[PDB]
Amino acid sequence: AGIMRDHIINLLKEGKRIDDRGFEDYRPIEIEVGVIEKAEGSALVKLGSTQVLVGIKTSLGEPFPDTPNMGVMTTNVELVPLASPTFEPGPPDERAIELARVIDRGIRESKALNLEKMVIVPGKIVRVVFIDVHVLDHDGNLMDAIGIAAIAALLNARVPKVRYNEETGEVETLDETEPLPVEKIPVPVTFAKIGNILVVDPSLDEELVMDGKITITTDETGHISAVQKSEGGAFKLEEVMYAVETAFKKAEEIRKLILEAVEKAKQ
Amino acid sequence: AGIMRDHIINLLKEGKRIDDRGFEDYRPIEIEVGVIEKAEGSALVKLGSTQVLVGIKTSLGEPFPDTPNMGVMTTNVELVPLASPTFEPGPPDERAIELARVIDRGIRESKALNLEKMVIVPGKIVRVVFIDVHVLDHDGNLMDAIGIAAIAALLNARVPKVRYNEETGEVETLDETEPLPVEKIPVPVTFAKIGNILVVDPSLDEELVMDGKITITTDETGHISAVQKSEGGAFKLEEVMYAVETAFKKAEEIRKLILEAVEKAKQ
Amino acid sequence: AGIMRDHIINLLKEGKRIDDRGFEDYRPIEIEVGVIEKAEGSALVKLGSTQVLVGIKTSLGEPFPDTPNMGVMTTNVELVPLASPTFEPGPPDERAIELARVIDRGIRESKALNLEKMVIVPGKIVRVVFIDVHVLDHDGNLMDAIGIAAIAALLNARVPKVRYNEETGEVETLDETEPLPVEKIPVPVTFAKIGNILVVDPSLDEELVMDGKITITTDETGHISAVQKSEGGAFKLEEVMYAVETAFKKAEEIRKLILEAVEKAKQ
Amino acid sequence: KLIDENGRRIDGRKKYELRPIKMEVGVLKNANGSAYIEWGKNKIIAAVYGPRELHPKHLQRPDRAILRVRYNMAPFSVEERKKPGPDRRSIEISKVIKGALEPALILEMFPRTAIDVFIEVLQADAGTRVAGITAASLALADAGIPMRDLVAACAAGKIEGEIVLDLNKEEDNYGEADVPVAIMPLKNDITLLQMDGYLTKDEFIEAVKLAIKGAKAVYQKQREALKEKYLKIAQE
Amino acid sequence: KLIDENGRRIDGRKKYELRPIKMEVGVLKNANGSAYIEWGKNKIIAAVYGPRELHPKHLQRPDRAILRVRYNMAPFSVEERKKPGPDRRSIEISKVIKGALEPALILEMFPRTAIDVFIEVLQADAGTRVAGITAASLALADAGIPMRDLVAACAAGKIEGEIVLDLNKEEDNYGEADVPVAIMPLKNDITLLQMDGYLTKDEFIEAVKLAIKGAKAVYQKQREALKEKYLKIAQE
Amino acid sequence: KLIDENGRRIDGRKKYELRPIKMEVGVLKNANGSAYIEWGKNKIIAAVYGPRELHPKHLQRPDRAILRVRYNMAPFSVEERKKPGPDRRSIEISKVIKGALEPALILEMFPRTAIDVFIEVLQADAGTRVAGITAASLALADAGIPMRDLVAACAAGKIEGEIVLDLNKEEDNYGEADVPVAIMPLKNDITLLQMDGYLTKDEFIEAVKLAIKGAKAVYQKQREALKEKYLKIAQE
Ligand SMILES: Nc1ccn([C@@H]2O[C@H](COP(=O)(O)OP(=O)(O)O)[C@@H](O)[C@H]2O)c(=O)n1
Ligand SMILES: Nc1ccn([C@@H]2O[C@H](COP(=O)(O)OP(=O)(O)O)[C@@H](O)[C@H]2O)c(=O)n1
Ligand SMILES: Nc1ccn([C@@H]2O[C@H](COP(=O)(O)OP(=O)(O)O)[C@@H](O)[C@H]2O)c(=O)n1
Repeated sequence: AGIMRDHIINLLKEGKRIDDRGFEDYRPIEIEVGVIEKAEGSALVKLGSTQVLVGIKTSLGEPFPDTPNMGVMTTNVELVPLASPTFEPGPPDERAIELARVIDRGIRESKALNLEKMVIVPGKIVRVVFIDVHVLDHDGNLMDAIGIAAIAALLNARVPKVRYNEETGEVETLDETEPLPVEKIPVPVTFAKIGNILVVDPSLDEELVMDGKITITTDETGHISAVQKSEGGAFKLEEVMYAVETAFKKAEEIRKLILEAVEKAKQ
Repeated sequence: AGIMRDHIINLLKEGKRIDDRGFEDYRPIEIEVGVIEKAEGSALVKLGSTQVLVGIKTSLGEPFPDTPNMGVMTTNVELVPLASPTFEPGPPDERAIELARVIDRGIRESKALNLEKMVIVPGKIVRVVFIDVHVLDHDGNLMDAIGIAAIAALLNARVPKVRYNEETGEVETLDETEPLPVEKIPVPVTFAKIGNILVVDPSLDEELVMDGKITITTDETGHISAVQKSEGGAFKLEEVMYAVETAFKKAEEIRKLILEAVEKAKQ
Repeated sequence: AGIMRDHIINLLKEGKRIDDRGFEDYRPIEIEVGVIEKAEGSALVKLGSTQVLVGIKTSLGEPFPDTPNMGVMTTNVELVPLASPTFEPGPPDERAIELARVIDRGIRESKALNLEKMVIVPGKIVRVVFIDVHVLDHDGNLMDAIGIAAIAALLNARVPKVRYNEETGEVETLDETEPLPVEKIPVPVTFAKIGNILVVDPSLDEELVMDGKITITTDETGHISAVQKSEGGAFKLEEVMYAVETAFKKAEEIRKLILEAVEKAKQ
Repeated sequence: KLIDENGRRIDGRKKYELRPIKMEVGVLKNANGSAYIEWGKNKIIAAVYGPRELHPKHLQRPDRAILRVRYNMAPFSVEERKKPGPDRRSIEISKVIKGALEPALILEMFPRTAIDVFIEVLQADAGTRVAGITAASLALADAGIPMRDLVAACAAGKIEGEIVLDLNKEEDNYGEADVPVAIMPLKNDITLLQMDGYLTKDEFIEAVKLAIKGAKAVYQKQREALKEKYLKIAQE
Repeated sequence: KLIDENGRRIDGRKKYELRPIKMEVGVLKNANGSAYIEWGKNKIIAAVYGPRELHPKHLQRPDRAILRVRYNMAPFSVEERKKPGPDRRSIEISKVIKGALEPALILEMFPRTAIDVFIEVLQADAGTRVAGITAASLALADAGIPMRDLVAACAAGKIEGEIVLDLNKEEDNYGEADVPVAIMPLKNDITLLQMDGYLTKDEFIEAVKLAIKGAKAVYQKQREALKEKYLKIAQE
Repeated sequence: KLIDENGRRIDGRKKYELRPIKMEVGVLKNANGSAYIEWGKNKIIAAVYGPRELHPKHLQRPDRAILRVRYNMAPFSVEERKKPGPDRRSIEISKVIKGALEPALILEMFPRTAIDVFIEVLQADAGTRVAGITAASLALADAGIPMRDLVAACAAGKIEGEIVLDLNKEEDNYGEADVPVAIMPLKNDITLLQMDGYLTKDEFIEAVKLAIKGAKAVYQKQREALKEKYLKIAQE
């Protein structure tokens, strides 16, 4: 390490990355949905050797008093100690917290999970959705691994049909399952700045040497539902511009892999 | 210490233990019930210099939604820092947690506290029983000290008579007290393996040198309601067999001391 | 430091204190009420360079089952890490806890905030008052800084008029605000014992060298609502007597500053 | 209605009477020093360790031991089962017991060490912090830690406008003031003084003096618990 | 009604049958050793680090490594979403998996270090602690840590008065006994033995023997997972 | 309905207007550096310590100081009293303020130390993280810590489809995007960039540029707060 910073910068100057990826290349992606069969939905995403399982468990609960009109979505990233020697047991650390929040915002702010279609009895009984992200192996670009697995798990989710029996006031969970109201497919795309070069999908080795990171989360609509510059470093306005644009293209490429994984699982 | 391992093994080979106990001998036992007079029940047990107070406090609460038909029993071991220089302040550590759970299972799984006789209004109002185990002085074989004091405290318990006033819907706690529905007297018996010899009721000195430990919890019925091999080491199947059997005999001997302490306290 | 103990004792023997205060002198006091305009009440108190903000936020809640007849008052001191290099992030430490409790008792036990006049629907809906004390800069005699700011913040408080609509059963928070029922103005006065001399309003420098501390909290009525000897050291009965008396006089002097700050803020 | 009358109290005692106090020293094998105290319906155990290796090694004072006190009530000690763990109350009581024991200890005698004091309230009926201090002292003496004096403690209080000694839970709960005092008696040095409630100066001072007469009694009991121990050792 | 019949079980297996067990070794880049196990509806991942620099430096044993085990269920592993974090259950299971792995490890080989074992239950259907141990072993072997033996584990249990092998969640939940056993098979050394439920001596011993026949099978699978790995390395 | 109109905003400002910003440097005795900032209804205090001895001694970087940032809101800072302590929000804001201050600091200047930055929001009305950063910078300059530049920050946002500068709580709460930006102005280096909400590329870039014009203004105020300080010192 730190010996490694030098190799990586030097390689960068020659258009090269340590694994012969181009600056706009993701590592090989594997998305596999419905792998936790007892969950309502799930997704194993591999970004290279980076692995994250996301699990959708849903229950019925009260909405928040502020929003009697919306269901609940709550996103947690466990950075499990097994995943990295830098992951220690305990309450989420700030890495985990910032990853959870950025992915949530991505999904939340694109109305990707339409919470308004998750109401059963307004003000009283909503669908409560838990996105629990189990990071299995941290080898870089966990932000993208997780947002990809979160959204793919949501698309994969099949939750029990609920109906309010207007005549008893009883709420009946039924054996028939339905999709969640997933209406957009936000994908974070994340760049590491190393010197004056942004490189998509930084591996661990590049994260160790990077100056800063920026994540742009975009949906099919041409909208950005989250941006997060994370870590230190600085970006020029026009690096942001580049990143926003590149992100949009990388997103569309991933989005296809997500949809293909989601559809494969109904096979 | 560790000098001490050698002395203890060597003594063991000569049929001897450091305090001239036989391998199947408990240290002197003192059981004293009703010592915390403000509790519903209590028991000070001494296994030699090992001391544990257990206190039964009961209240009325909701049963768990799963079991509208049963009262609540909850078992906590405090390994109070005063009890041992190895006891540190904080949330239960794993020693405390494993002791609580093993004693609880002992009692719970023998239906020793019959939870079904602790219902007041089914699904709504049950007797909630707190077994709080205050370890006062750790000098070995806390498992047995605690299970003995737990069950003896339960037998000693006298909880307020409750009646549902079928006509108001009010629940009346009355000044008359009654026993808990204690229907069995599970007693853990615990063995330390030191080399190839199991020795009942290991003292601290023997715990420091032991290879492993096994606890067999049995009631009057000839049933085992818990087994816990704890710590490291290994047992041969036929050491388990021996232990299960010896446990049953040691149990019956303790059981008598428990019942005699329980009856003394009504004197 | 510790070099400093010697200077301070020696100065004390010459009737002097490091900042030419007399033994019965407070440092300059600044009280400024209503500085957090979104709070119901607030007070910035400076005792010299010691600074504490107290904020009164009120809501409506259930009273405690024990006291259906009283509103709620809860006092928390945050010893924010910015305030002192001895303040570390986390749950209140014992300094914070003892300061909170002593100030609360001061206020609570003088019925300074009359909780019985904070009931809206008896047993069901009371005014819940949060005294949140944000210590900004610890330069000595935080006890007095805080009790002064707490009581001044309470006097400054203007809470929403609530009325039970006897005809719907609805509780209406209204745009009109009213005072809290603040009926007394407890002021802690605190002394450090350094050798055989008690010195009011110890600065940090004197706290570092002091033997013990004693706080007497008194109201306009000639009553003491709290005494707390804190830290180590010992007092002679007649040092207590002196302190109780001096406290009463120091209190009346502060009380005036508090009332003048409270009245200024309505200007 | 009516903690005094006539003029006896709820348990039938006079207003300057103490509850039955028992005290035993050296009740625990693991502790370096221990004491048990039954004070009325209080049952409280104090243990001391050691002076001992202080960890973490940054806590150490280079010229003296540090005193650490932990006061804790068992879940079964009170009428309404106290969830296990620390609460603001116990944390303040711990801070205030420490500040009571500290002056009695010659801390510079054992630099870089901690003297750890545990107080366990096994059953509580008001007066635990003073019963606790009273046992901590014995447990300290029991630990062979040199002390300038025992610290003795006792609370006085107001019930029905009347200053009484040594509140029980009823009196503390329904009374007008709780005034625990810990003193080192020989030099008359008050090492704990707290007032909860509402008193005039004269009522506060009289309660402080009453609690000190109470703590002086407790002290004799304390010496008599050491005597009793320093007689058991007289073997053979 | 009716976990046995006739005489098959809910999933159609006989009473001495194991659920479909898959095991893969070396599934994680970061861990020094890893194994994945699908045992029925269980999906459990074990990782090992290292032997590694132990911190804090006071935890270190001077003559041996320490084993640390953390067993944890993902929130989505169970039917009712488990809030993230430790609970009494997982903490006891961690203590009891440690005490199962420990004897198999030659700990004195790496003084002053920790061998950190993580077990993650990604989906659970009874038998996670034994599936977990079974994977921890592989992950340990995977880490190149010398072992006296694999530890293999399997639970036996009682359902409908009948001793069965290898409970599923239904059987464990609604059965009369859960008897997990971990053994190191070569020397027949039981390193985990737990009984939850209510059995006679004869029913307990028979369940202990049954679970050991079960764990011996698991063991062959374990060796066959190492074989498979020690054949992938055979490249080129 | 209706955060814009016509074409003024709720508080009557135009859409490229800043709220009244006051800033004072050196407001705290204990901190090595401090700043207070009133930005609209925000009242935020930043303190710095030191560079200081880092503990624990394993946290230390051998070639540089570490930056630690804690952002915290007082319980009375918000409309609905925030329970004291850390929450996910404040923890992310802390991470993101650190990552904003860091590049401005010449950290290698003080190896093995921590530079501890505290941001206390005493009252909040949107824009605390950027007001906070803006004060942290001043508090850093106040601490005499060499910096490559002040970091200035300001949020831009969308309300009613319209890109505005410097959201108040209403606008942030009921708006369509919050875009805080922190830049070091001299070199135009964006050290914080966040977007919460939903924008097109063009709306995002325009908000990023707007927030930077906003942060450049804030910066002048920042220099003018240092000037003011570096004039008070001009005594005698
Ligand atoms: N959580 C609490 C606090 C006090 N109490 C009771 O009230 C008594 C007096 O409380 P206190 O705060 O005056 O403490 P002490 O008087 O015990 O030192 C305690 O001894 C307890 O009997 C209780 O039962 N539960
Ligand atoms: N919190 C829990 C505990 C157990 N269980 C289920 O019940 C099974 C048996 O629990 P157990 O305590 O006997 O542990 P194992 O049998 O998994 O080792 C677990 O595998 C879970 O499937 C659960 O869903 N949630
Ligand atoms: N717990 C919270 C979070 C936000 N807020 C309000 O909403 C504003 C915007 O929140 P934010 O997450 O966008 O943070 P800032 O804009 O303050 O940096 C805050 O300044 C607060 O005024 C609050 O009152 N309570």
